[PDB]
Amino acid sequence: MMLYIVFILSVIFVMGFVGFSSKPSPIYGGLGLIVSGGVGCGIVLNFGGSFLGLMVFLIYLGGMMVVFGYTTAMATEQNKAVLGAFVTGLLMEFFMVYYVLKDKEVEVVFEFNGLGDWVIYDTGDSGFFSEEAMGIAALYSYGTWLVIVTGWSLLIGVVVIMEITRGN
Amino acid sequence: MNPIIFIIILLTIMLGTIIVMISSHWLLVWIGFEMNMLAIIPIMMKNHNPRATEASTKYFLTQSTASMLLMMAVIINLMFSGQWTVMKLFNPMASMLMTMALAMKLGMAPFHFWVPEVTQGIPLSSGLILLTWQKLAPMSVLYQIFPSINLNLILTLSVLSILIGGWGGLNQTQLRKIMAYSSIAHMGWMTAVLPYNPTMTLLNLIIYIIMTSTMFTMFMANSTTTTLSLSHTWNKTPIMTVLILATLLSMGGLPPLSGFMPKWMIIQEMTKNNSIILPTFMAITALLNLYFYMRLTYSTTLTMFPSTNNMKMKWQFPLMKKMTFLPTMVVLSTMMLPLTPMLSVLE
Amino acid sequence: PFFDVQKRLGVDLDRWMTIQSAEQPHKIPSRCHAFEKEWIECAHGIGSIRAEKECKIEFEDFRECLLRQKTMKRLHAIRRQREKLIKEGKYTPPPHHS
Amino acid sequence: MWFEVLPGIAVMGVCLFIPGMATARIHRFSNGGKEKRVAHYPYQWYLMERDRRVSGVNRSYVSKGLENID
Amino acid sequence: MSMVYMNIMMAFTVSLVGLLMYRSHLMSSLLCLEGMMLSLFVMAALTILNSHFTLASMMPIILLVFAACEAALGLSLLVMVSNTYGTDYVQNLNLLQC
Amino acid sequence: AERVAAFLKNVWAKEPVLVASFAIAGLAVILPTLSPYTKYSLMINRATPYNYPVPLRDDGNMPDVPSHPQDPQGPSLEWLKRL
Amino acid sequence: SMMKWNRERRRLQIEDFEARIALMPLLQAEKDRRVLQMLRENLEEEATVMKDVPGWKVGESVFHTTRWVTPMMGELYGLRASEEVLSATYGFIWYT
Amino acid sequence: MNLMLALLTNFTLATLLVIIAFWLPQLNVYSEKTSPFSMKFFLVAITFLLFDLEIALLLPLPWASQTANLNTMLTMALFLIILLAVSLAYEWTQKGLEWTE
Amino acid sequence: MFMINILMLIIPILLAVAFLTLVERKVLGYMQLRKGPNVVGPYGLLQPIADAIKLFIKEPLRPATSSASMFILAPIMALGLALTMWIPLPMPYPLINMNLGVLFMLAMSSLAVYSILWSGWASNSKYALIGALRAVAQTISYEVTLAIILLSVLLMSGSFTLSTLITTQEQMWLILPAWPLAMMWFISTLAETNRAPFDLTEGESELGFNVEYAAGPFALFFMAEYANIIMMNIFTAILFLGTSHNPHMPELYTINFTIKSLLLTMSFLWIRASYPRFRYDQLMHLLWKNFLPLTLALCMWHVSLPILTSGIPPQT
Ligand SMILES: CCCCCCCCCCCCCCCCCC(=O)OC[C@H](COP(=O)([O-])OCC[N+](C)(C)C)OC(=O)CCCCCCCCCCCCCCCCC
Ligand SMILES: CCCCCCCCCCCCCCCCCC(=O)OC[C@H](COP(=O)(O)OCCN)OC(=O)CCCCCCCCCCCCCCCCC
Repeated sequence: MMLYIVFILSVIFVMGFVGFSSKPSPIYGGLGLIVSGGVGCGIVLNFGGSFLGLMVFLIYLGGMMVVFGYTTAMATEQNKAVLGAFVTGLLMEFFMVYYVLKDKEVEVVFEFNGLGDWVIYDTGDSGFFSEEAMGIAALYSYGTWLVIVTGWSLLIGVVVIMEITRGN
Repeated sequence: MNPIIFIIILLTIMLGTIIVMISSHWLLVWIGFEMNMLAIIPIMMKNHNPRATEASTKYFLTQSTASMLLMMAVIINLMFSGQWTVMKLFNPMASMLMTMALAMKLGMAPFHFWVPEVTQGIPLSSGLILLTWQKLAPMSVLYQIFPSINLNLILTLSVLSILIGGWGGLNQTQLRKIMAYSSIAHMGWMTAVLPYNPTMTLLNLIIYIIMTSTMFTMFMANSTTTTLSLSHTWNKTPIMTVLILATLLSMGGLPPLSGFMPKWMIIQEMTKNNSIILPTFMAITALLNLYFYMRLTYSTTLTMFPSTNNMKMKWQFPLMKKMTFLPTMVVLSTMMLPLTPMLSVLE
Repeated sequence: PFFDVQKRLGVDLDRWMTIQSAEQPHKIPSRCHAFEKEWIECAHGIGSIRAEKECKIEFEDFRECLLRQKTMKRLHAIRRQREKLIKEGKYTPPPHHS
Repeated sequence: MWFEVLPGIAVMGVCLFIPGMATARIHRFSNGGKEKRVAHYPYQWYLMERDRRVSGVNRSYVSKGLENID
Repeated sequence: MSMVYMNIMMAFTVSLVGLLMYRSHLMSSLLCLEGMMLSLFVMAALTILNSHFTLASMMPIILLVFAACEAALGLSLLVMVSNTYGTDYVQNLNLLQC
Repeated sequence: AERVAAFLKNVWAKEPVLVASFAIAGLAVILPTLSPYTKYSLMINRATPYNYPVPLRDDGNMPDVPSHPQDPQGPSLEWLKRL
Repeated sequence: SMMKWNRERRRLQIEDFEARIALMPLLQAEKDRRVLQMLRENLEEEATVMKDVPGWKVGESVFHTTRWVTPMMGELYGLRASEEVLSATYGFIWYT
Repeated sequence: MNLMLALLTNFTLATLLVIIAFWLPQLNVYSEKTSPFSMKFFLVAITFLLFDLEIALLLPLPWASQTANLNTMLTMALFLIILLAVSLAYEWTQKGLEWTE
Repeated sequence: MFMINILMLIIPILLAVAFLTLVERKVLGYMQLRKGPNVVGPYGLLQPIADAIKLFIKEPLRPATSSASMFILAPIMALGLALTMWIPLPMPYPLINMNLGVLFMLAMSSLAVYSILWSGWASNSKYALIGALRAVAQTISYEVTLAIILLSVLLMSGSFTLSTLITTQEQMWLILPAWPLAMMWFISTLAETNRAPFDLTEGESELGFNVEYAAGPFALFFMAEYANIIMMNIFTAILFLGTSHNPHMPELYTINFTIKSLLLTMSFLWIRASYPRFRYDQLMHLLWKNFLPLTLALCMWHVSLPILTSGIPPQT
C-alpha cells in the first residue's frame, strides 16, 4: 500500500478541500486549508520537486496562510448547510474512488486511469544535479523579462495596499 | 492621492494591458491581467466612501475568479499539447474555460451583473477607464484564439449581451448605469463578427472607444451623473447639448454618422457567410439602444427642462475642466462615414 | 502576438520558455523532445489549417508521449488477462517476475 | 561557588553528546563498519543501486573487489 | 490522464463551486479562492516535473508569487469592508442595487 | 567641497546605520565592474563538466580537435591549477 | 581565506566530475543491455498471457513512428515484485 | 520511509503527553470548582507577506551563481534586492513603519 | 535500527531541556550573587525531576474555550515541530540527510507561529488575543532577517545541505568573513524564541499568550520553547563556528561541537541577566529600520563578492 502513496495523499487532498469549501467558521476553514497545503506539498515531493514542495511550506503555509489566520483573528469577531455540503462532498469522492478502484477507468470530462501513478515515471537518470533546481536557477539567466515584471508587480503591491488602507 | 503615485498607478494599468498584447506566452498573458487588476482597484477606492468600497469588492471577486479559470485553461492546454504559445488552444475543454474567463472580464451576459453596479459606484473618470481601456486586453486574446472558440458559445453570449444591454438600459435614470448597459450591448456586436472577420471586431472596438470616451468627457465637464442633472446643461453650456445630441445619435447607428460604420460592416461580413437571420435580429434588437439614447436627447437638447434659481450664479464663471481631446473626439464620432474604406489600415 | 514587438526589435522576451524542445540549461532534454521536434518541423510555415490534416500522424505521437493514454490501456489489458488466468490455476509467473 | 554550577552543565552536556555519538555508531553497525552512503543526486543513487546488484547479497555496503573479476 | 490527476482536477472543481456559493462571511470565500490556486499550483508542478520541462520549473513559483499578491489585495478590501459595517458579511454590500 | 563634508559628517553622526548600508550596497554595484578577477569566474563556470563531452566524427580536416584526451590539442586548465 | 579554499574546491569538483565522465561509457553500455533484457522478458510473458485473445498482437507499438522510444516505468516493471518496483520509483526520493 | 517515521514518532509522542497530561491529574478527583480591529497590526502582516514573497525569488541565488552568464545574473540579482529596498524606503517615508496614533 | 536512532535523539533532547532549567536558574543566581537550586539533590540535580512530577499531577484548568480543539492542537504542534527541527542536524552525521536541510529548517520554523495564534483563539479572552497578535507580529518580522542572512552565508557555501557547511569551514570559521551577519543572526534568534530582551509575552506589565495553561499542557509549551533555544544555538555553531570532522574519530567532532553549542546556550542565559526589556514599538524598529537595511545591503555585497574574487563555491 506504499506504492500508492501519491493517490492516498490526493484523497486526503480532496477531503480537506471539501472541508473549507463547505465554509465552516473561518477559523476551521483556514485549519482545513493548512492540512490540504501540507498534503499538497507531499504530492509534489514524491514527483521529484523538492524545492517546489518546500516552497509551499515556507511561502504558502508559513506565509500567506499565517496572514490569513492573523487577519481572521482580528477582523472576524470570534449549520445544516455546512453539514449538508460536507456530506455531499465526501459521497462524490467515495464514488470516484470506488469506481477508479473497481474497473481502473473512469470517464468524467476526461479519461482517467487507475493503474497507478508510478507507471508514468521516467526510467532513466544519471545526472550530477537536480533538474528542478537547474530550471529555477535559470530565472536569473533566462528569465530577465520575468524578473522585471514580477518585481515591479510586488513593488506596486506595496504602494497599492497603503493607498487602499489609508481611509482618508 | 499624490499626483506622482497617480501617474505610476495609471502606467501600471497600461503596462498590464500592453504585456497581454506583446506576449507569446500564456504565463505573461496571465501576469499582464494580474498587474492590470492590481493597479485599477486603488483608482476605484480613491473617493473613500462605502459605495466605492462595495464597488471595488464586487470587481475584485469577479476578476479574481475570471483569472483563476483562465489559468486552469492554460494548464489543461499544457497537459494536452506541451507548450505555452499564445495561439489556438488544443483542447475543447480549455477553450470553454478560456472563452468563459474572458467573457467574465469583458462583462458579457450572463456574466454581466457587475458592470452596472461597479460603474455606478466609482467616479466618472474611473468608469471611463473601466468601460474603454479594460476592454482592450480581453479582446486581444480573443483575436488570437478565435479559430478554436466554440461557435455556438461565442454567438450565444453575443445574442444575450445585445438583448440584456437593450432591456437593461430602458429602466435607468442614472447616467453611469446607462453607459454600463450600453457597453454590454456593444460587446455583443464585437464578438458576433469575431468568428467571421476579426478585422471588424477591432473596427467596432475602436469606434466604440472613441464614442464612449466622448460621452464620459462631456458628463465630467458639467459633473452630471443623473438624467435630471444633465437636463440643466442647456441653461449652463448650450453648445454642450448639441454635441451630446450628435454623439447620442451616432452611438445609435443612425446614418450618416460614424456609429453606423461598424453595424454596417458587421452586417456585410455576416451575409457573405450566409448569415441572414442573426444580422437582422441583431440590427432590430439594437433599436432598444436607440430608444434610451433618444430619451436623453429629449430631456437634454430637444426640450428645455425646468431650471433652478441658483443656476444664475453659475453663468459668471467659465469651464475650468480639462476636456482633453474633446474637440477631436467629437468630430471623429460624427464625421467619419465618408472615410469608411480606411478600415483596411487595421488589416 | 497581437503586436509583434519582439520580432520587430529582435528581442526574445518570452519565446525561450514557449516550447519544451528549445534550449534548456545544461542541455537537459524533455522526455518528448524528439516528438515535439518532429511535429514542429512538420507543421512549420504551412499554417494551422493544413497542419491539422497533413501533420496529424506526428501530432498523435506527440500526444501519446505526453499523456501516455494508449500505453496505459495496453498495460491494463495485460494485467487483467494475467489476473484472470492467475485465479484459475492456468498461469505461472516465472521466477524473475516474483 | 561558581564551580557548583558545573554538575548541571555536565548532565546537559552529556545528553547533547548521546544523539551525535549514537547516530555515528548505528550507521557503522548497519553499514558494515563504513559510513552511510550519501546520495544527494541521481548519479550517486544509480551507483549505489548498482552496488546492490554486484554484491550478490542484496546489500549496498558489501564491496566486491578484484577477487570478483576473472 | 492518470489516477492522481483526477483528485487534483476534482479539488479545483470543489473550490470553484465553493467560491460560487457564498454563505455569509467574505473571509470564507477568499479561502476558496486561495484553495483554487493551490490546486493549480500542484497540477502544474506535476505536469512540469513529470515531463522534464526544465525551464518551466520556475513557472509554479511565479504562479505562487502573483496569487499571494492578489490574496493580499483581497484581504485589504475585507478589512476596509469590516471597518465600515462592523462585520465581513456580504449581505451588507448591497447598496449598488439602486 | 565643504558642502559635502558637512552633509557626510551629519549622517555619520545621526544615522550611522544607514550610512553603512549605502556604502556597502554601493560597493556591491561598483567593484565587479573594476575587478580584474571577474573574468576568471566565468572561465571557472565554463570549465565545470556537468555533461558528457560527446566526440566528433573524424573527417580528416580537424587539426584543433585531439584524438586522445592526453594530446596537447584542445582547451587547457593550466591557468586554473595556478590560480 | 575563503577565496583560496573555494578555488581549491572547484578543482576538486572537476576531478570528481571527470571520474564520472570516465565511467559513463561503461554504465551506459550496461544500462542499454539491462533495459532491453527487461523489455524482452516482458515480451515472453505477454505472449503466454495473451496467446488466445480475440485479435491481440504481441509487442505491437502504440506509436506510428518506428523510432526508438524510451520505456516508462510501467513498461519495464509491469509484472515485477512490488518491492523492486517501489525501489525503482520512490527509492531515490525516499533515501534518507 | 525514514522521514515518514521521524514525523510520525515526534507528533505521536506529543499527542501522548498531551492526553495523559489532561487525564493523569483527572485520575485525581478534585471538588468541582463551579463558576477592536487594529490597522497597524494588519499592515505588519501584509508588509511581511510582500517581503516574504520577494525572498522566494532570491532563494535560488546560490544555484544561479553557477551559470556562464554571470554578467546577466549579477545584474538581475542586484535588481531584485534593490527593488526590495525601494519598497522599504517607500513605507518608511510614508509613515508605514510607525506605531503612534 | 533506525527506530532506535529516533529514540536516541528524542529522549536526550528532553533530558537536556530538563536540566537546562536547572542550569539557567543557577547561572542566573550566581550572576545575582546567590546560589540557585542546591537543596533538591546534590547541587540541585533532582530539581528538574521534582518540577516535572509536580506539574503532571496538578489539576488543569481548561477554561470555557471557544473551540476546545485548538486548545489541544496548539501544544501538539509546538512540541511536534520542535522535535522535528533536529532530524537534519549533522552531529556530525544527520539522522535524515536532506539535500535542502537548511531550507527544511526555515520551513518548519515558520509553522511554529500557528501554535501561538491558535492558543490565542482558544483562550476565548479578548485581551489574551492581543498578546497573541503582538507575539505573532514579532516572530514573522524577525524571520525575514533569518532567511536573508542565511542566503548570504550560503553564497559562500554553495548549497542548502547542512553537512556542506562543515566542509566550507574546513580551513577557517565563517565568523571571520561574516561577523556582521553573525551579530544580526544571533540577535534575530533571540527575538524568534521570545527571549530577553525580546520577551514581551513573558514580559508582565505589558501583557502572555500561554496564560490560561497550567500543569502538563503548560509544560509542553515550555519544553518546546527550550528545545528551540538549544536547536537554534546548535544551528548557529554549525553555521558560524564550524567544527572539523575526522571520519575515523567522529566522537571528537561531537565533543567539540557540543561545547560550542553549550557556550552559545549559556550566552542566552547571560544576556537575560544583563539587560532591560525592549518596548514593542522599539523591537519592531530594530528590525524594519536597522537590521533590514543592513541585511539587504550585505546580501548585495555577498552576491557580488564571490564573483569579483573568483571564489564561487562548487554546486555539489
Ligand atoms: C570591504 C567591504 C566591507 C563590507 C562590510 C563592512 C561592514 C562594516 C561594519 C558594518 C556594521 C556592522 C553591523 C553590526 C550590526 C549592527 C546592527 C544595528 O542595527 O546596530 C544598531 C542597533 C540599534 O541602534 P540604536 O538603537 O542605537 O539607534 C539606531 C539609529 N537611531 C538612533 C536613529 C535610532 O543596535 C542593536 O542591534 C541593539 C542590540 C540589542 C541588544 C543585543 C544584545 C547584545 C549582546 C551581545 C551579543 C554579541 C554578538 C554575539 C554574536 C555571536 C555569533 C556567534
Ligand atoms: C546604478 C545601479 C544602482 C541604481 C540604484 C538606484 C536606486 C537606489 C535605491 C535606494 C533605496 C531607496 C532609498 C531612497 C530614499 C533615500 C532617502 C530619502 O528618502 O530621503 C530622506 C531624507 C530626509 O531628510 P531629513 O531627515 O529631513 O534630513 C536629514 C537627511 N539626511 O532626505 C535626504 O536628505 C536623503 C538624501 C538622499 C539619499 C541619497 C542616497 C544615495 C545612495 C548612494 C550612495 C552610493 C555611495 C557608494 C560609494 C561608497 C564608497 C565607500
